[PDB]
Amino acid sequence: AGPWADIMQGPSESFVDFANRLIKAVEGSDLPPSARAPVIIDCFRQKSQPDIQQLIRTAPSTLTTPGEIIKYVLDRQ
Amino acid sequence: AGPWADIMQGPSESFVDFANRLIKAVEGSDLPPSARAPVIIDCFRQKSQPDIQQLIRTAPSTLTTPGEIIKYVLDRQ
Repeated sequence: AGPWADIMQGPSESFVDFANRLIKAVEGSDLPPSARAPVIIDCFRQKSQPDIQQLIRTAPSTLTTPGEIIKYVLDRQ
Repeated sequence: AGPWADIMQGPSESFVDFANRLIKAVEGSDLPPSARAPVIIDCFRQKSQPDIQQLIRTAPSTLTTPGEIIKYVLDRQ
């Protein structure tokens, strides 16, 4: 699988293409299953494009899963 | 704390300076405590300079902790 910790959203990539890429790489990694979701969330925050990073930090505290953040972002495009 | 998933060894940084930087950022993150060590190991493998990446993958299967990998690398300089 790809090096998950190297995955960033590039300037010709959408957020969802980066999320899909990232998640596939995390799932193929040696991380424990319980580590996957928190890693994915941190990488969403840190490795998306700046405008998306800024949108993610507006999300309510009740949205905690990767899927909730994906929907939050996509539904605001 | 710093964005752990953005931390890479730069060309004027030693491995240990990167490990220390990385580990401080991981410890200050919201990751669950059990996720820290596997994240650190993956980032050692993925985010160090190529020569160090190549040295790390020679390590025996018995070396599993961050500290064991740090000693492995430093003791071979």
